[PDB]
Parts: sequence; C-alpha cells; structure tokens
Amino acid sequence: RYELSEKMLSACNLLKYNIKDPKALASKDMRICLNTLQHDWFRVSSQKSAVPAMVGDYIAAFEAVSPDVLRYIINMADGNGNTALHYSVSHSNFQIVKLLLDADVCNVDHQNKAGYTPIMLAALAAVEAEKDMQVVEELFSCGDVNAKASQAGQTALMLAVSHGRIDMVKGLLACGADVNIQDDEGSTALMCASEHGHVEIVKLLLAQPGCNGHLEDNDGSTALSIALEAGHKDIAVLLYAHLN
Amino acid sequence: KARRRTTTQMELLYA
Repeated sequence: RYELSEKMLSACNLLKYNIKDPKALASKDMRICLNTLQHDWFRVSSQKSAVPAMVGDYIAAFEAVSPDVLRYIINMADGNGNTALHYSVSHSNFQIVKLLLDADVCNVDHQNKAGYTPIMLAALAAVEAEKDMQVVEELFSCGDVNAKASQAGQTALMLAVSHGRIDMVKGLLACGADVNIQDDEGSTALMCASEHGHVEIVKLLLAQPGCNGHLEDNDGSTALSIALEAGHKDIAVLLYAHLN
Repeated sequence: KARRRTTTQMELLYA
C-alpha cells in the first residue's frame, strides 16, 4: 500500500488545522503548504501513467486526516484550471475517474481555463470498453450535462455530435441531455449533425421526445437549410419528414 | 461557426 511522504502528510495536517480559517488559508505563507499539496496530488493523480491503487491509497489517507481535507485536495485546480478529474477523463483513466467520483466530493462542473468541464472532456475521450462507458455515464449523472462551455457556449452533446461519436451521443441522451440547447451562435446539436452529415446521429436526435427541428441560429438558418447547403440531401429529406 | 469547427482533445484541456 502506498503512503504519503512525511512532507505531504505534514502539509495535510497543516491544512486540517487551517481549513476553517479563510484568511489564514489565503495567507502567503500557507501558499507554500498548498503548493506542496498541489504538486504531489497532481503528480500522483493526473499523468496518463497514474496508478489507480496509488490514487486510491492517497484518497483514503487524505480522508483519514479529515473529510474536509479530502474534499479540498481532490478539488484543487492547477494553473490551467484543471482538476484531477479533468486529467483523468482526458487520459481515459476511468478507474481513477471512478475513484474520484466515489469519494463523493468532486465538483464535476468545474470549468478549466480553456472553459470546459470534465463532462465536456468526456465527450471526446477514448472509450475502449463498454465498462468504461459505465463510468462516463456515472460522471454524466454527477454533474450538469447541459452546461455550456465558455468558448462559444457549446455543450458536451454538441461536441460529441461534431465528432460523430454515436456512443457518446447515446450516453448523453440516456443521462438527460437536453437536445434543444443552443450555443452562443444559436446552433443546436441537430444543426451540428447536419453540418457533418452524420445520418445516424440525426436519427437519434430526432427520436428524442421534444426535439425541435424548427429552431434557428442567430442568422435564421435551420438544420434543414444547413443540411442542404453542406450537401447532405439525405439528412435534409430526413429533417423534412420529421418537421412535416 | 462553432458548429462547423473541429475541437481537439488538447484544446479542451489547455487554453
């Protein structure tokens, strides 16, 4: 079993005594402490080569210091605004994603500096086994699947659709994604699918109760007009059939 | 338009 270093355990104990005192927590000297925590925590949790048993051992050790110390450390964000949940999703380290979720204190809706949540990162992450998709759907159910990115206001569903990821689209819809959300430019997931020519994804979106094919983007384009213009007459016929 | 653009895994992770 992996154990914290003397220095790390020391920093955890210092946090424990200070965690309830906000202005001490923000003090310049306390920062050297917090930097130790951040450095060692990201070292063990956030590389592609992170070892799940080590992350598990570290989580258990933080909670033994204090549940509040566990909550503080596993929600730390680095200089990129990334949490361990962002990195472990991006790396498709779904055993580690599961350990973080099961600690039951993750803020899954945290936007990194790029403007994206871990649910949005999952929409593009490699998933090589259906069991990994179980962890992805747990993630989807722990946070806000309808959140909009700071860049262009896109949702996870729009991201998945734009990459033609039928698997992710099915997952997101099964976990309650709203098909009708519009990004900052007024585009829907259905419009994204129409641009890319993704026929099966169009059928999946149209099959959702309440899918609104009439929505316009800020220039008055519809999924139907977009499909024709992008040269996807088959989707256009599909859209027409659904709208009428 | 964002709906036409490609976003990469690295673009989601780093600004």
